[PDB]
Amino acid sequence: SGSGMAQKTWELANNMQEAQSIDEIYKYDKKQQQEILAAKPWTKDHHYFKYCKISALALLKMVMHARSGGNLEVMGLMLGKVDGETMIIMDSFALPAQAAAYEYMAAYIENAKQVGRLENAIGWYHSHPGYGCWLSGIDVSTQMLNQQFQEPFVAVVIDPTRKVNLGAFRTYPKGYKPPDEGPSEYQTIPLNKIEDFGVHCKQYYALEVSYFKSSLDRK
Ligand SMILES: Cc1ccc(-c2[nH]c3ncccc3c2CCC(=O)N2CCOC[C@H]2c2nc3ccccc3[nH]2)c(-c2ccccc2)c1
Ligand SMILES: [Zn+2]
Repeated sequence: SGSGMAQKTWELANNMQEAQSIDEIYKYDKKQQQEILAAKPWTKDHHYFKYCKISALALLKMVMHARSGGNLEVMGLMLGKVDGETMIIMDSFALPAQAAAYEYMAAYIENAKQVGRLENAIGWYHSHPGYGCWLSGIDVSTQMLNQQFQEPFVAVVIDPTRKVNLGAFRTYPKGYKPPDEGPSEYQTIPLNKIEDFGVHCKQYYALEVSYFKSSLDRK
């Protein structure tokens, strides 16, 4: 008796509680992010960030944008958040210009908020078509200014021509000297680029890149 109505009430309760849970998770993520941003542990430890988790969706969009440029470098902005020593990249958008970059950034955050996901500006990406993942002279100077003004901010470099050719980097501040050596993995770079590479290779380091697939990103 009233078994049918009970089942519909049960389904309604599950749906109403799921909606409340998503809202509480969003609000908890927001406060947590605001707290991490107030503490700024990265301003004291120059090697604080060590990991970079990239969604398949952000990767798909970045590779498509990088491929579309051909032999020309392209760039865009990335959305995500901080989780300890890990920089999370959840989404990205192609560029194109400053006001336009501001208005898209605001639109992507609102769109994610509607589906209960917290994200903000986390970095920039650009392509090195046919010459590997590293920071050039202009990239090192741009990323140093970013780690003073746009902080927390990561520099992603993609080489769409050749395996998973993506690098995530963090510069060292002016005057700071890191300890010992760090050539990491091998990368073949053209001879006409090797000097610019060498002149700036100790002014930054690489984050440990990993990839993830979100439930919302299963599209
Ligand atoms: C703030 C900043 C700092 C450094 C760079 C950058 N890092 C690099 N690493 C290797 C070789 C070069 C670079 C450039 C500069 C590359 C460029 O200047 N261009 C690309 C080819 O096309 C003409 C031109 C360009 N300038 C644009 C301005 C707005 C929109 C598209 C644009 N393309 C960029 C950048 C990167 C890619 C595309 C656009 C800007 C932006
Ligand atoms: Zn570059």
